[PDB]
Amino acid sequence: EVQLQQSGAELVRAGSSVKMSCKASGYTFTSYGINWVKQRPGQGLEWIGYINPGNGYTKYNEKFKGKTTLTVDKSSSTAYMQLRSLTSEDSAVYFCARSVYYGGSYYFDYWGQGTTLTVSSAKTTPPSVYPLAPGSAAQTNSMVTLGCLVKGYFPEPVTVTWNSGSLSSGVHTFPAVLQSDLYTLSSSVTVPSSTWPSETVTCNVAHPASSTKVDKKIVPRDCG
Amino acid sequence: DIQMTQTTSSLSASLGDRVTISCRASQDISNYLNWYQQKPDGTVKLLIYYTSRLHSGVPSRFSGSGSGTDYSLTISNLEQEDIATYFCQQGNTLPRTFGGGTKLEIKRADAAPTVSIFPPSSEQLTSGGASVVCFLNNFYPKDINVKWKIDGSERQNGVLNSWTDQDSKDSTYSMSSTLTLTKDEYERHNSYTCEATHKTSTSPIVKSFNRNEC
Repeated sequence: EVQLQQSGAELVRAGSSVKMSCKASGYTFTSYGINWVKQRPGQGLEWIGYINPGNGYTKYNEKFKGKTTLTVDKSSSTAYMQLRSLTSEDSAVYFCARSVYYGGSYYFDYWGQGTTLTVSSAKTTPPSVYPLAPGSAAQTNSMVTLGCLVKGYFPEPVTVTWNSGSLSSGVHTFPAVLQSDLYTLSSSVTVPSSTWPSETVTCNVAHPASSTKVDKKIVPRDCG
Repeated sequence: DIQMTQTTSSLSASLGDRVTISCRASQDISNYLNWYQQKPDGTVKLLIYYTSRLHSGVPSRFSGSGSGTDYSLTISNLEQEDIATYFCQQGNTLPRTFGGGTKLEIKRADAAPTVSIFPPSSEQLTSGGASVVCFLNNFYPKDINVKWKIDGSERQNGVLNSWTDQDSKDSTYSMSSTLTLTKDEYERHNSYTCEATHKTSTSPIVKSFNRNEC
């Protein structure tokens, strides 16, 4: 079975370089080219270039030729892509894919899982977990929505639950966004007005990279 | 170089429908067109190459056609596992180029968002920051505009938005909007407003609070 295992996620400071891997198995490495594809949330897919592992021949997209270098290791059936002079524009998911010939054309028949690159000077940082209660002036209804703001953490991921899983319905945990080199996300939970604040409601956010496990309680605000 | 355009970046369809995803090339690519399927988990799979040839292991309900500049991917009797993003790609000239992609979604009845606004937390304020949060939950379709106002006039700096994927159970979408300020700036103003505009009504849904009423 053809397979392409790519290297793990990367966190690198701008202006530095990075070299990610793409190990091939289940086929003759030297008999097929290796292409590299870049994906950023809001563009689609870009073809960086390809390499012929047999002879090491490389063809680059002129957009990426200046900062990109493709190489292979025929002894381990592994292709490498080096990115130099990194900027935030190079934060993306990078795929490798095998190309096959047909009717003079080439097409990508097997892809790797993708390698995430995040260009940032940030270091591992636990989130600040802020409780979101309704405004004191607010008059709630039969259903009351409660929130929890998870702000200033690095890197992904974070795990958020409510009452340690005992509140499953009406939960919306949103994807993270990037502020100044740091991540922020939020989460909502909706419960009957008979449940809160007569009972406790707690968001539990876990951040494995920092070994953090924060439980934050949602209490009614103080008036005035 | 050759530009590949997919005029529809989001496409609605029901299970069992006949879905057609289009793709236009900036010049004749001589049937050198391939189709790829990317799932939400990021994984990518080849479906069709050279316009119409089915890649091994791909169900027969995936069909491809086209010539010259216009091509299309047709998926008969759509199934749940077919809900994904589809990219076309020309292999006629270098550099290889992809289309922007087309993410399918499940049709359902329109639903207005439920809007909730939240002032900054006491904890955060003692840190010198102030974030105002607004949830817009369980709405369909996914197009929606959120607008923030401070003391009655629109604000856009510091606003960061986040959208969920279509819910797997009720097929609705949800959105979070957060307006971040300094403690000092937040305390110089009074009314903070979250306005949601959605096709379910001509009038926005307005949620707001006043600092002087806290």
